[PDB]
Amino acid sequence: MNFPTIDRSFFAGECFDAYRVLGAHPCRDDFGQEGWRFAVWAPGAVAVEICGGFDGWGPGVPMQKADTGVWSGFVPGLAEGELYKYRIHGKDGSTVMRADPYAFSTELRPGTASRLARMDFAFDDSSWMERRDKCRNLPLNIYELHAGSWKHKPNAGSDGWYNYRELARELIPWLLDHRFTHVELLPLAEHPFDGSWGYQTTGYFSVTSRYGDPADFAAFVNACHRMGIGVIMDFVPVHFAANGDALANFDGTHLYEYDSSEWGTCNFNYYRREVCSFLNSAAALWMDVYHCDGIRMDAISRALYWQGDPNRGVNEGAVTFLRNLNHGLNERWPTGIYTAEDSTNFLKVTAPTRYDGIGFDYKWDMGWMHDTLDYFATPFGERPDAYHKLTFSMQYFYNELYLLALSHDEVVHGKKTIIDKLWGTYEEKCAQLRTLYFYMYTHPGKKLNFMGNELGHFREWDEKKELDWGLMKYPFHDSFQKYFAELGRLYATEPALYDGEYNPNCFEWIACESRDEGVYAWLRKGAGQTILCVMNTQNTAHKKFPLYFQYPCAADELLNSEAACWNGADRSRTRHLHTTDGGVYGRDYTLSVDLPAMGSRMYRITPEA
Repeated sequence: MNFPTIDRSFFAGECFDAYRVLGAHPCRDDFGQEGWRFAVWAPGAVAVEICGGFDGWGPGVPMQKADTGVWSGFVPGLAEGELYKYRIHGKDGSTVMRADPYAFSTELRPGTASRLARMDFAFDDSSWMERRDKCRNLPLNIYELHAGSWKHKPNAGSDGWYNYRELARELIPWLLDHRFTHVELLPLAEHPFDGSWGYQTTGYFSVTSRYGDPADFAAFVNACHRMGIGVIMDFVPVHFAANGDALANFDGTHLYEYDSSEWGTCNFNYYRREVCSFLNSAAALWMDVYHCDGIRMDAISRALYWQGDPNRGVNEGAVTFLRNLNHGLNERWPTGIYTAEDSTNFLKVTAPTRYDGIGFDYKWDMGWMHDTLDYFATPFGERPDAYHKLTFSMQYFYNELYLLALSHDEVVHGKKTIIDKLWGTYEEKCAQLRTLYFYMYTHPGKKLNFMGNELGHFREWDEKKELDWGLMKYPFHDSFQKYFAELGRLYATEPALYDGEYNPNCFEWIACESRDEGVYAWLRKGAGQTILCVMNTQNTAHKKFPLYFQYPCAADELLNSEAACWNGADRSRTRHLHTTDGGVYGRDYTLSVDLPAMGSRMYRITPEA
């Protein structure tokens, strides 16, 4: 066997395809005998054996160590799906049997044995790829989903899980109906504990066997693309699960982790070049092998800053790693979408690396999420003083390419679901929920929502359960999901809303000082078209609320969040309005609008020439 040697870029932290050499791969030896070759980076190990069923889990096959610290070996005759592990004899005298860190397939948890798998999948999505776009000036309406707890098989937890293929068949119609453009999957890298949701990773290259085999996931992505839906993979580059037989103490030294923090994890050492290559290659896997359309990176602030705190200092190794990661991802897949968040606002997350940014495409607007939910949690009587809690977001909005996210992290651990966070009666919570999402879809910036948000779910998310689909037997919830679909439709089809979101010239306040009434109004002006958006956050109606315009115009209603069809309380009939002459200085025209309690309205504006 002439074993392939990994590119020198690996040791430079610049390798994005390390999994083409490392791991287990089909090949022929020098005598033309079919088998599998194995390669594992373990520079401090004194010995490594390939172990598996082939010799009844005995001594296995000794690997040979290159002066690079990469061990290689070959086993003839093995079939796809056969189990293997590495027995690692560590620098410290330890002996540990481990999953291949570059496993492509792993037995169903709790087992960690690696499985021989081919990684050459059939796709027919080349035209999808040619059309692909970061969506700066297109709708980006992301459905965040955990693959094990969206919908379960009829009857049945586990085994009652759909296979990836079956999941695609069930999910795609729901996405299309609600005009979600992309699904963002919680991490599918292999992980031992269902309740980590994928955020405590052991198998970075091993798409989780919970929902089937590698080809099954590839088929899921292929199916999405056929129907015009993108797939974003959640990724965990800050830390890994601390299991003693996974990545920690890998070669009997602190290899992947620092020589010297979140519970049950270890932090990756970005000053270790081969660790950078590992992570580069783990992100790239999703784009390359599985044809994903983007990467969302979890908890990046914990990497950017020592101990996650800018006051403790910037981790320049982390910054350089992330810059290089985004650079290489863009070099290979420029129309992929790469996102993160950083609520510290210390570094420029979405600015180009050239201008000292980190080079992400979008940043979740954590401030928008917190401030908006704080506001709608406030008793009506206290809202006048808290009025500018909502206007504040547009003061900083253009500082980053912000994405408005209501994610899985906000509907767990006693924090309450979105609707349950809101102040008031059942009916008032329901009315405000309609207005909240009106605001979400008509505030500039791309969108992300965790599964259940569109149902007006009351029960917090539990990965052991599916969504409460039975909620749609109730008028509120059924009408709410239709309302959510209508927001998606307007967002996807109206240039005023999706085009020029990041252009300050496309946003204009109309009413932003109406503290007593709790009324906010603004124009969205994408592509030279105009939509007026107006929301009432008080629990009383406003009659003929005046909105001052610089020009005379007609207004045709596109949406009324309190309409009967959304289970709302308004039964008004008038949809076509026009300004009257006279307003205020500089704005000599008034558009008078009736606002139902807690209600929002959207109008197409046609200037009178």
